[PDB]
Amino acid sequence: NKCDVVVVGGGISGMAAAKLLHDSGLNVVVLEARDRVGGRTYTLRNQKVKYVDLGGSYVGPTQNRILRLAKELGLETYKVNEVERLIHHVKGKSYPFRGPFPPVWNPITYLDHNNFWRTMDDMGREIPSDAPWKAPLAEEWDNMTMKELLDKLCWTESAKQLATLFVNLCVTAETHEVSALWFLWYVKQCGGTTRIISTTNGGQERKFVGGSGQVSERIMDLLGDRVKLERPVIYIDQTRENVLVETLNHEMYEAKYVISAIPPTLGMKIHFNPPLPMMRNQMITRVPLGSVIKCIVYYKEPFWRKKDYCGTMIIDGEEAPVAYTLDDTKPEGNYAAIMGFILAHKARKLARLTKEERLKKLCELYAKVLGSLEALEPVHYEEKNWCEEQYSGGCYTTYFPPGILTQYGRVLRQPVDRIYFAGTETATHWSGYMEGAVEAGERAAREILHAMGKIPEDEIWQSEPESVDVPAQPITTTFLERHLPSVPGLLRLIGLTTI
Amino acid sequence: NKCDVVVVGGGISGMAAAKLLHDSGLNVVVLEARDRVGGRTYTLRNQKVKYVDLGGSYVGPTQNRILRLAKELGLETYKVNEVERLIHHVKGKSYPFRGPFPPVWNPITYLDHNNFWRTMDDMGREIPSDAPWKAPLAEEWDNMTMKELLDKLCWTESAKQLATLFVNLCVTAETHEVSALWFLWYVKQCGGTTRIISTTNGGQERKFVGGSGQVSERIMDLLGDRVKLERPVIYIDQTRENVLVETLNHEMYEAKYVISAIPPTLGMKIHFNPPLPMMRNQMITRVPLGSVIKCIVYYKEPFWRKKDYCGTMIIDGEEAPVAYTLDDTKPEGNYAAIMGFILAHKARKLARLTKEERLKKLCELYAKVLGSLEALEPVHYEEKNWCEEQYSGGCYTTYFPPGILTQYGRVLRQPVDRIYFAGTETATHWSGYMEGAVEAGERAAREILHAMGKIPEDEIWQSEPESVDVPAQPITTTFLERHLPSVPGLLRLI
Ligand SMILES: *[C]C1=C([C])[C]=C2C(=[C]1)N([C][C]([O])[C]([O])[C]([O])[C]OP([O])(=O)OP([O])(=O)O[C][C]1O[C](N3[C]=NC4=C3N=[C]N=C4[N])[C]([O])[C]1[O])C1=NC(=O)[N]C(=O)C1=N2[C][C]C1=[C][C]=[C][C]=[C]1
Ligand SMILES: *[C]C1=C([C])[C]=C2C(=[C]1)N([C][C]([O])[C]([O])[C]([O])[C]OP([O])(=O)OP([O])(=O)O[C][C]1O[C](N3[C]=NC4=C3N=[C]N=C4[N])[C]([O])[C]1[O])C1=NC(=O)[N]C(=O)C1=N2[C][C]C1=[C][C]=[C][C]=[C]1
Repeated sequence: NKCDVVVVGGGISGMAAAKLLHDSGLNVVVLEARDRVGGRTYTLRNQKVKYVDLGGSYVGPTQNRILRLAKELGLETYKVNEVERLIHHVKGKSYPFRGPFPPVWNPITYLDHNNFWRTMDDMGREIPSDAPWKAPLAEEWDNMTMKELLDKLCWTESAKQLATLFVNLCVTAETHEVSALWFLWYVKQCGGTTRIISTTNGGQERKFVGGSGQVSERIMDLLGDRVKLERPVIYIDQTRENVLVETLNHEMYEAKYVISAIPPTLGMKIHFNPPLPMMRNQMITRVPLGSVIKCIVYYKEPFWRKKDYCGTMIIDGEEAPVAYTLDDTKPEGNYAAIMGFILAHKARKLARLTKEERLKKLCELYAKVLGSLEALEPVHYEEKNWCEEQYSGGCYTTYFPPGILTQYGRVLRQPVDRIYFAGTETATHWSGYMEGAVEAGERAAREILHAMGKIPEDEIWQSEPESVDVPAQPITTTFLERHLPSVPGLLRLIGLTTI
Repeated sequence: NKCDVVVVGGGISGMAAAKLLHDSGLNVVVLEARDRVGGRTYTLRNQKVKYVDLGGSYVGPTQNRILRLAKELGLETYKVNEVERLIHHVKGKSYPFRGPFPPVWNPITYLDHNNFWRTMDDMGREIPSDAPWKAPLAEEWDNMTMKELLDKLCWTESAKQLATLFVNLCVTAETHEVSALWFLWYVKQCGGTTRIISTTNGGQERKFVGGSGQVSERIMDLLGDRVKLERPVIYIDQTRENVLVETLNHEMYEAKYVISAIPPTLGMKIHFNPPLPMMRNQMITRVPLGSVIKCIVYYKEPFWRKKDYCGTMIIDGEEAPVAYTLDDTKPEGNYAAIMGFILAHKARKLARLTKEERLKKLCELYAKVLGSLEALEPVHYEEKNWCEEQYSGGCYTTYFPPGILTQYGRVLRQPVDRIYFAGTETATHWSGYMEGAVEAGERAAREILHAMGKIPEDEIWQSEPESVDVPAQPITTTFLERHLPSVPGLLRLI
């Protein structure tokens, strides 16, 4: 029954909020729909894999809140393998490369590729992280899909193909599904194109030893009996003096405040009294999550390293079930594994197959890409289709279709009376990640602390000191990168001379 | 507790389904979230207006199922006033006209307007009503917004402005919000552009005497205590032999079958055991409803008629709160009124104002458009913002954003075990309308009848005889309309 704050959702965001509130002396309850905590992070343990993250996993430089939280919980990180060559597989052929970006040799194509990534970052700088709808050209950009933006910008198919894969990979959605404004915001608030795509010095640099699930599990340990599993919230009543929160299993909780730490659209699973205000009412019907199957194929040995491949593959083409892989071998060098994502429409398409059929398709792909028969001899397989999850709605995160972010964006974390909104979707830095979950959970907690008069207003949003264990190298550009012309720029420069 | 079929939702579709099942001898319960039936139809009665439809209202030729159901319930229709001239207000000026379509005088503009409408209908003929995702170019068209389509097709701003208003009006959504495939399916399955926009001989020909709310009220009368108001469904359990349906007010219902007769996304308000299959699980997060405020301004007299205006206004431009109006005067000629829609982003924008502020803006607009100071003296005002409705999610209906209909469309009315899907969104003819609600309710009911072995498979989908009271005239084109070139065509020919 009675407490100071009910937290709805025991994912990282909700657990981070509950921890903060608990540490400040408030009585908190966490109401979690599932028989486990973690939400879109999930670590499976069995003897065959030891442990494996089937949801969120990667952390890297500039993600200082998750890093600090995890380190306080007694967790260690290790570096994803990127020692050997990366592979870009395109038109049925593999092109090994070192460094973050695949090399482009054709000078026209090179100009086009260079201008695309640069323009994405240029457009990002016009977009406030905390209020993307305030971008000078917010409406124009929001009324376009990423597909239309790619069609305008990319004068080569090669740049368009790669850009498309980049969007599919970052947001598990098709270019034609997502607002251009939203996707440009999303990249910018992760620190730009380089930071979002890099392993070394980027978002995918590291994983946690033992799994990211330990973040939520260990916060549950600290909170003890305050976390209620198999308590899906069905009803929130704010008509009276104390907020009443009812669960499916027929329990009632009474609190001063509520933190909603679930994906925005899953707000739909709750009946509200009084009804939600108009904008939120409609917003929660407008904000789907992407589609992904995360797949891990185990091998006796990390045999790709012997061929001087790190295990990173960037795989273009409709026929490839998986467009992106990372080496998922343990830091001890055992439980050799390739992690791959089945993205967007392919997650829909290939979900129809059996587990064994998908295993076969992935091995046959890896064998081709790696040029190795050994890829055809897996010792184990694990996968997770996030599309089927009633209490996530998909992964990694919520995308915004055209028109939505400018019309409804400002309401995402706007408090509804005594309900405050956490969840990674409401973050301003690495929204979509475990990092953004921590930011949003802790900020929603502090919004409540301020409402109770416990902290000043200027303390709701708190800066995070940089990790000493995972420091960030700055993102640099070259002179040529900055000033080389686009394709139309080159053409104009030919027109001008030849006149 | 126990019955043969629980129907979730007491709108027209749910009521039509429940009536059919009840008439066949089954024990049915209707579980309705609100303290009323009707859903997206709602008839308000007070002494000032007598009655007014604040939701769905219009019916017309080819809508034979709603016409038959309403007639059986003892309802009468009357004709929306279209005797006098229509008005097209563009660039701050009024151009009165007769006929459904506002005239175009610039020659290039004429060719561009003509080709736009004709192209929309041409494209629609390649789209199966029952399976739009089977269109030859389904993906190509689905991966584009209507905004992109309009940008490609319309060589003039004039055609693009009118096309844009047309989209905003039909689906209460912005051209950039909606799939081209879905919008073209939507128009096609209402019989084409002419049928969907026409008053005379179209969707807006008629209203019901006394209100459309009587449809659901009268079926509730027939069903007696079988309709449960203020019973929002929160939980559906299909793990055991009988289906268990739980409500918010803590009641349990047990049945052999369930009909879901709510908007697809409102399926989210229900917790399912076992979880929904993957495609439906995601589909219901992907299918919003549009945004509209329906507004009715009352006047002492239908003064527009004296100026030879019927009350239909087609109003272009950003500054106009309302883009479209119809005369809402009673058939007796009293309770003189103009009905207007505040559409899409304007519903979001203007919702912030007070009721009186919106009244003032509409009156000043109508005074301008009708050219009458009399528009400045309303005697009464009623309005309804559908965006605020927890148990509708918006109006008129569900739209599909780019990519959704091809990926998830085929799952809309696919049964989940013992749950069958009604609601206007699942119809194949006038989906989005009261007509579609009846089609889908009756079809979902008959799917269950067949699951029970009561009827043969070929009887799930039943044709409807044409109304003798509201017969349809065919949609005709002229030789020149068919064969006149587009703007690019004229250029190529040069
Ligand atoms: C899925 C996924 C995958 C596959 C992958 C990935 C991911 C994911 N990511 C993301 C993450 O994970 C996220 O962001 C997080 O986790 C989130 O958090 P939050 O905010 O907390 O949320 P969630 O988890 O979901 O939680 C919630 C909760 O709640 C609950 N509920 C619901 N409903 C309800 C409830 N309760 C009560 N009542 C009601 N009604 C649920 O159950 C839950 O629990 C990520 N991230 C990071 O950071 N990293 C990584 O790695 C990741 N991943 C990926 C991404 C990428 C990769 C590569 C490239 C690019 C990108
Ligand atoms: C809103 C509107 C407006 C403003 C206008 C209009 C309309 C609308 N429309 C449409 C109609 O109305 C529709 O379609 C119908 O109504 C539908 O039906 P249905 O399918 O049945 O559905 P609904 O109604 O929604 O119902 C449902 C129910 O359910 C319930 N719920 C929910 N949830 C739940 C429940 N229950 C239990 N549980 C749970 N959870 C609810 O509450 C309800 O009741 C229309 N239509 C026609 O036909 N006509 C007309 O007029 C109309 N309108 C318009 C359109 C137009 C105009 C002009 C131009 C163009 C177009």
